[PDB]
Amino acid sequence: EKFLVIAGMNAIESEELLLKVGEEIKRLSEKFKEVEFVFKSSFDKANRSSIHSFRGHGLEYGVKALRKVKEEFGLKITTDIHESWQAEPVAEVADIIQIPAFLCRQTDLLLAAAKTGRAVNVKKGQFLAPWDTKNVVEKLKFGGAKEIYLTERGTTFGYNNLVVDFRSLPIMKQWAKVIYDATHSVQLPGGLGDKSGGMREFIFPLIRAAVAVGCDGVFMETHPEPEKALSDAPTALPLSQLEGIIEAILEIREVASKYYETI
Amino acid sequence: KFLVIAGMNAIESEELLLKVGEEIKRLSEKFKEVEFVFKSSFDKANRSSIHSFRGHGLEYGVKALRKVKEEFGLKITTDIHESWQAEPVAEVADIIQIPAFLCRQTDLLLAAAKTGRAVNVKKGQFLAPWDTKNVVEKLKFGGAKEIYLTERGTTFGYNNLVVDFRSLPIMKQWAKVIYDATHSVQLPGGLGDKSGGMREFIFPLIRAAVAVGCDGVFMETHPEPEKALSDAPTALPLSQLEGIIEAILEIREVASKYYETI
Amino acid sequence: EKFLVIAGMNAIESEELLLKVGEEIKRLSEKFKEVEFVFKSSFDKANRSSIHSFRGHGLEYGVKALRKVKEEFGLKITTDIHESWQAEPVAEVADIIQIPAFLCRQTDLLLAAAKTGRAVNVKKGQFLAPWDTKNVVEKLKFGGAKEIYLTERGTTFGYNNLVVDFRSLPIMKQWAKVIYDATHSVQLPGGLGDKSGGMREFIFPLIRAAVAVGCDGVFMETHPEPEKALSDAPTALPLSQLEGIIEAILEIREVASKYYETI
Amino acid sequence: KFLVIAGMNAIESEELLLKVGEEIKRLSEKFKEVEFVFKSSFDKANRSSIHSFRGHGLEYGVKALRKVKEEFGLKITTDIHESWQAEPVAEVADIIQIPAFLCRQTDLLLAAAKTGRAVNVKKGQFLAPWDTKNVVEKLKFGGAKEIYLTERGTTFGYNNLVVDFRSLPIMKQWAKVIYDATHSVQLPGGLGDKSGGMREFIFPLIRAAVAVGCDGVFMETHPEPEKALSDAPTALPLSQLEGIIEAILEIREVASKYYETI
Ligand SMILES: O=P(O)(O)OC[C@@H](O)[C@@H](O)[C@H](O)CO
Ligand SMILES: O=P(O)(O)OC[C@@H](O)[C@@H](O)[C@H](O)CO
Ligand SMILES: O=P(O)(O)OC[C@@H](O)[C@@H](O)[C@H](O)CO
Ligand SMILES: O=P(O)(O)OC[C@@H](O)[C@@H](O)[C@H](O)CO
Repeated sequence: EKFLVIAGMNAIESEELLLKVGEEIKRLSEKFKEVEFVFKSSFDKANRSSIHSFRGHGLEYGVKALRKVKEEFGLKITTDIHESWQAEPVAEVADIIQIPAFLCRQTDLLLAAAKTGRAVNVKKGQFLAPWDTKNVVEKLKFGGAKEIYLTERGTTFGYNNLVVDFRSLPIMKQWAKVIYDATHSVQLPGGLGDKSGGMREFIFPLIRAAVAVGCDGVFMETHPEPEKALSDAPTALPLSQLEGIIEAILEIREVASKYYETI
Repeated sequence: KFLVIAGMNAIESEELLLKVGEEIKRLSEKFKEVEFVFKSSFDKANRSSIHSFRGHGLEYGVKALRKVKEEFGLKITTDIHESWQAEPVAEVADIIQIPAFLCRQTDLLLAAAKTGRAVNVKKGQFLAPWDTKNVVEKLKFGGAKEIYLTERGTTFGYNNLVVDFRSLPIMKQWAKVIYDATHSVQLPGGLGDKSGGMREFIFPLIRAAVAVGCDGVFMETHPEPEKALSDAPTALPLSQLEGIIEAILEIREVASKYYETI
Repeated sequence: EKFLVIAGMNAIESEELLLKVGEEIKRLSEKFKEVEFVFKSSFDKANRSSIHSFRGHGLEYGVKALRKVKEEFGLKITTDIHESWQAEPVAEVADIIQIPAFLCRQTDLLLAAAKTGRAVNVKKGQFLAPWDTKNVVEKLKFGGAKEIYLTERGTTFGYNNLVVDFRSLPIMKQWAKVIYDATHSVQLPGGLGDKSGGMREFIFPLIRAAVAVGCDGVFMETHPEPEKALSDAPTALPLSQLEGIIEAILEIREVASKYYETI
Repeated sequence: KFLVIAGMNAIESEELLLKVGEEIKRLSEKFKEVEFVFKSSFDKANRSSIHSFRGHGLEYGVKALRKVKEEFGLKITTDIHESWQAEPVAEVADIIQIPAFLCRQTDLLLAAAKTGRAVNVKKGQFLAPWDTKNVVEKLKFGGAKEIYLTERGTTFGYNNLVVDFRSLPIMKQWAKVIYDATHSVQLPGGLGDKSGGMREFIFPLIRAAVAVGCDGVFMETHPEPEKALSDAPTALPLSQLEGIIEAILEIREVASKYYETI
């Protein structure tokens, strides 16, 4: 099946920066034709640790910025919602509606996304066991979702740290397509006090493990200059490095794929 | 004075809420040394299964809570799940409760703060004790004056929660601390389509909470927990509430002498 | 039943310092007559993180130092063993033989302690679940142990951190007397790089929880001047504070005891 | 070259050890690109239950290992539990293995180092990746020259282990890293009187190990795991060893291009 690569910018800092990333993703989509690319960005960071951190420029502005990316580059779009009412307006531009990790248990948010007819991708809560995502998928199907994804983004391991339990990939594959969030799986929640920390040095190694184990796609956040990111500065991947990473995981996927177990 | 938040997990019917409110009222008259606050949810917006009990809606719930408040003169507290619910709930709730999974949703916290009511935030199972300082700051920013932080367990491996009592002293630095004796022993998604829990540890850990030092306790009860529509494994039998309260007041009286300063 | 208070110095730095602590413990035993005191110290720290850290002055010297404490103060003695052969020589002076946390699963070490006829106290490994200590007690009984204790000293919670799951007290009480190690439960394993860290500020609060929940005794490490300790410097309790802590837990134990659940 | 440590958890009989050694020898002849080391324990000194299988003693075990080495010319590795065992074991073992629970026992490490043999330390389930730097230093101090650090899971809640693959890159800074594909999926004391495990995850995680980058893999096998006297839930069927080895060599070949420098 066609490997999915969700990539973009964690937050919509400016429509201009968004298009810069979109142009690169567009270029990569032309090269890696065997990959289905979906552009990602959030119109709002509704769960920053601090009240003083960047959130965004509003749903209206965000949707406008995303629609511009879809129109100018012909790229599929994905963004996350935080409250039920946002599902309808977002569904107009988003091909895949993302459900934040902390909200993976909020029945109404899930139902609101499902009735739009759009694909739904749920970030697995850091408090959730792999086998407990089965009920998450059941809620979505109940609400009309036909295309469902579950994203592995790490699990609470002690304080301010996350661990990736790769056993979750084959477990979750039993009821939905699985995506590996290579970015947030290495973040250190609240690690920097008023902001979360992260270890970029482990992004690549862990993504290699992800494709070796076997998944249906990867999620990666990028930025032209991570150091200047308004969110995920510690984990944003330099845009120039995206191509090399994708090539690498496609190669590892190919050689490992014959050994992928059948569910 | 010491705060005791009690009631039942969900509003299964105003008839049941009234039965429980009656007992809480009685206890309230028996323990003048305690400030009781009646709690119940008008909606279980985060059940594991789509087929589990959620409630009768916001309308029915707010009405039931009003009845409890008018029929027993008891303060009220209930949780909200989306920003728009803060205003209508504030009309009856003396304390707006923020769910654990939602402790980081800025707009929810701000909506609660804006109502002018007191706010009690359940500490996320994914949150470190010191990470609550920022939660408090958001509320102060939103104009909140009476802020509570509730300890309800931390993720410990899968389908299990552990109570790290070092959190009480730590959180007390920036807010009043409440100990949720009910959910701290629950086993997240333990029964598959529902969460589990071990009631035998409720009392022991509640004693630890007051020995350590907290500003209040949170307890969910039910006439017949066997028939509870939520928190069935952890709901405390109504008849046992009095004994436990008297117990923690006695322990608190002796232990309070050693509570470290802020 | 008579509450047990195991106290002393983590390591036998010098026979002189040992006697200084013993004198204070002796004084407290005279005051708190309802408490059974047992003097503790290790003739060897066989598991320091670094090869450069203090270990001790040998089994021979240690036993001699301990025997001096027992003779001069008439105090019961307890010390830990690391290899099977040490059980015999140690049993000559130790009333209770302690089994290190990392070694709680070493069958031979446990058996060696049990056949001496002495009481045995096993520190619950940081990797052990409360209910898995049942097999630990079974091994000891099999080996002849008639007086067995299980000590709660924290559980691995993420890296370099330990959490105390007080549910372990009533669970473990089902098969053995339970002791709460107020000292090591707040240590940060490997926290200081070549040495473990710790948070002394939580020692008192956690010990209060221990007696409120209900245990059969407490274990506390002390030192005239913690800052100068050769081991457990971050968690050693000032000797002058020992009396106040004991008085406090006896008071909390009394008021809470009527509520202790029956196993 | 790539290291593959294989054999069976316990020496149930030299007859069985020889059957397994034969297969390992065959594979050794098939994969010249790999260095095979035969492993087996002469004693399970840490079983959960007093009634579980330990072995036939140090004497019987060392003799059985000698037979394997002489009859197949395969290098040997076995674990020690007390300091006195290092010398007699060193006579046959090319690599002395240090158990996970004992990774902090200074005298055990020193005794192993003193024999002059290579030493492989199982990373304690209670140890942080960076905490192994000190383990290595003790061995260097004791004169150890060939030092290995093995990843075998970390405590994650109760009766469960999680493999944090960030440990491979971290540990590689101070030693060669081996991935124990067998015990990393075991469930400590999961069956009550015995430990559990999930064999379905052995292969998937072994693939992750080589995709990330390690100097070797550790695998326990058994003709009929159903009849194994230890590691029954995790022992890999002997017939499946070849397929998995070929698989990790292929993945390693492609992935090695991206292994970060030390
Ligand atoms: O406010 P901080 O803690 O930096 O949070 C960063 C997060 O918002 C980021 O990891 C992500 O968008 C999570 O929700
Ligand atoms: O997993 P289930 O059983 O649906 O449980 C959800 C409950 O524990 C819920 O009431 C709890 O208060 C969640 O916040
Ligand atoms: O070498 P470090 O890591 O400081 O170890 C201190 C320990 O020996 C101490 O916590 C205790 O004696 C544990 O075994
Ligand atoms: O808990 P039980 O089943 O006795 O298991 C012990 C085994 O897993 C043992 O062989 C393992 O290698 C311990 O180190």
